[PDB]
Amino acid sequence: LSAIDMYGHQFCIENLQKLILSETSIFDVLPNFFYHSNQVVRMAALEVYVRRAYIAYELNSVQHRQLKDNTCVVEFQF
Amino acid sequence: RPDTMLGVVCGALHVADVSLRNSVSNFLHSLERGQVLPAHTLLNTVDVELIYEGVKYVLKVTRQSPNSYVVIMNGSCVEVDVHLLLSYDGSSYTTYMKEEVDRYRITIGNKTCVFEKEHTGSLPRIKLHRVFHYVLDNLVNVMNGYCLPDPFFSSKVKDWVERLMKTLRDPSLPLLELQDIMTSVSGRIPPNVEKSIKKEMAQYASNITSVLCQFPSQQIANILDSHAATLNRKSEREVFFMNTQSIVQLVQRYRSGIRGHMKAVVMDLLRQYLRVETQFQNGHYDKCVFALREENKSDMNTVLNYIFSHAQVTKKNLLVTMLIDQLCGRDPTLTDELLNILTELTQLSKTTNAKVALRARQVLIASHLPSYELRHNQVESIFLSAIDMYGHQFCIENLQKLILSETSIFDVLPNFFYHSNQVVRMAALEVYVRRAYIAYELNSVQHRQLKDNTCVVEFQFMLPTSHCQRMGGMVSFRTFEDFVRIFDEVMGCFEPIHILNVAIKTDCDIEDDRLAAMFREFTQQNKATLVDHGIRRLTFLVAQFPKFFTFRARDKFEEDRIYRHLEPALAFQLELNRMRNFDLTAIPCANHKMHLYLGAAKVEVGTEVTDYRFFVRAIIRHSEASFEYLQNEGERLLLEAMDELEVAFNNTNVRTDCNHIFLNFVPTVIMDPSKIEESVRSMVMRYGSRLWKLRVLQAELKINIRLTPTGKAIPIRLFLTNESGYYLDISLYKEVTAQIMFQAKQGPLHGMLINTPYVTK
Repeated sequence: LSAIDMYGHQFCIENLQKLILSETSIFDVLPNFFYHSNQVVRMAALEVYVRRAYIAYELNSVQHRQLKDNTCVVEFQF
Repeated sequence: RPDTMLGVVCGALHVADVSLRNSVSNFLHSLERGQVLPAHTLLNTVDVELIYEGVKYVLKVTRQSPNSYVVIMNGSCVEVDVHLLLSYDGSSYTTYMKEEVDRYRITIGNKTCVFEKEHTGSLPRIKLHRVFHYVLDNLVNVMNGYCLPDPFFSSKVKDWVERLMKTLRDPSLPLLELQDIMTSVSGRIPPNVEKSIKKEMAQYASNITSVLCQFPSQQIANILDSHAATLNRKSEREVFFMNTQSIVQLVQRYRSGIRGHMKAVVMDLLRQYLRVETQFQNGHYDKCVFALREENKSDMNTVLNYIFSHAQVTKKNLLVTMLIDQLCGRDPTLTDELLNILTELTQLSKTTNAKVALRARQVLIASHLPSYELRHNQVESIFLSAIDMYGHQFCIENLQKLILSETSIFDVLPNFFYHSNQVVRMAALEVYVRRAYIAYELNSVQHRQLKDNTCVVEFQFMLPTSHCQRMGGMVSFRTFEDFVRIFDEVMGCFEPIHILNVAIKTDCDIEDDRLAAMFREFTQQNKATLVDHGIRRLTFLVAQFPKFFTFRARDKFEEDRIYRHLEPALAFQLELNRMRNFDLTAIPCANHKMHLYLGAAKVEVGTEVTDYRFFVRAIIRHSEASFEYLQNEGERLLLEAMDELEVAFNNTNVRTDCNHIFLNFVPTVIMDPSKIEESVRSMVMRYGSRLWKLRVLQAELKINIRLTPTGKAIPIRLFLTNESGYYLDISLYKEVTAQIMFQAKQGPLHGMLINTPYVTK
């Protein structure tokens, strides 16, 4: 929460590298917030989960959509 | 041979220096002869006007500090110092002066230059240890009351004071002064005491920036104390004497900290000012000068610096307020010795010494309760904490504590409806809505949410007879530019029946003219707003009381002047229709609470206006204590207001006679009516001649008060009545129901309703 911009950028790629080269497993609490009330923590947490899923394959594009109001969407492309 | 501008310099300050000292010697004539000369004759300012080659040189010269003389070109300031020794830009020079009846003849060594006496420019002719000592001493010579060369002071001291206070908090001071002093008395030295001092200055230096760093005062003193203990019998101790003193007064300042100084130096300096100008005031200038004269009849020079000082009291006096003010920047738990001086300070009894007293009280209360940006941090807590932060978002009971807040909260709350958490965003923002249009009835409000960068609120209400239904829009924004590029969605998602107020940031600045003029010219450049089915109203709200920018025109003139800095739904309650038989011009003014209008009696085409009254209309909500506080704030407002009304005279003059004061007290005190009547008596009585110069004859207040036995707030429109003469009538009524009704004694013009337009002669 400290790291995240919480502007539209939400550019924590270096912190994302701490997430992806974490000795510590972060599937524990991360789920507790990727459904928090906070559009930013939603977006960030959810796509990092994607990335942590498909670390094996090559991801060439991922865009979040945000529809009607109550749905948070991430896009995969690989 | 010489350089012209040097010529002007050495001219101006040679004639000056001679004249200034002579003026002193003229005083010494008068003082041996027991003559009470007017202060002015001591002649700081020396006005030399010297035309070389057609261009006149226009000058004044004011001695600024015992070393320092200031040459003033058309209100410029260049500072040199003397003893004949001259100090200039480059170096030290030698000048000789021949003066004539009407020519000014300067010889600079073997060289002569001659000027006849028969524009706009300034000269650029221009570490913490000396910046400190130097600047402090210069200001205390300034501020013992010498006088002042130009306007720049009210700025100059402000910068100066921050360098002092700031370099005085900086705990590298004792280091910089104990380095520099113990280096400059490095010899004559006993190494026990030298290895002690040099070690411990060095690890004050190493241990500075520690959380727990205090000066080792007791330690240095004790070492000195023990080997003074064994040098005591000796009586070969005058080297030791001048090191044990040079060390003991430096260490003596530093036991109680940087606020060892903030107490000591400023408190003393305060009593310096205090004592001087308190002995100064006991009756009137002449008689007081004879009592001053006679307490020290033989000499008058210390007194003359005193007399010289109270000529420019307000300079001293304002800056005294500055000093206390930033002291109160760090007061909140001060001390007995100080509060003692403060109760001494309240007794001060003269028109000139009128700020310090109000300062004494304002300090003593704001001491009891913070009301500035630090408590803006406290409100950060109250507001954000008070929010519920869910789809509930219910804080209606808290909204009534906002609406029954002793503290006025239209000030800081606007600063928060653009924070960064969308639910609390929503909550805080709608509470702002509710607090804007609480006057009319709101029957529907939907939060909107657009694209990503705009938060929109909707209003839904109707007209209670102001002049059927309408909606509204609020938007929270970061810069005006974005506002004009995010233009297209605000009217994108919008008889115009919409109210539109837009919140912007960027904290408007010096260019008020081009500022709002630009804003208005946003409307006239793009009437595109008009093309989108028209907008009833456009208020731009710029945050910091946020400065409002009222643009009323569905089909009207671009920009509204009576209500600038104000929102007209809540503003209407200043019953401003009670002067429709008048022509009033909104003048922008400090104390912006206080909107003062100059009134010309509105008449029909058949006739030309007969009345020309100054109106000053305020609004009151500045946060037993409250009632007295109310009075004190009123007094402060009165002095600023009379500054403003002075500007009003200068700007436009019509020589008003029966000036009006309109006061809307929005707090809710608990008090009795007749001690209120004595208190206001004491106020109005306390101020005498000043009232008669402006010849203010009419004052109106209202004030909601309550009584905690009922805990029930009633309004009491008190109207004040005073005519020619200092004879004063207080009119108290009651407000009775449906159009409210003044009902009492017997008072002339007893019983009428409230929206009574003002009688025109």
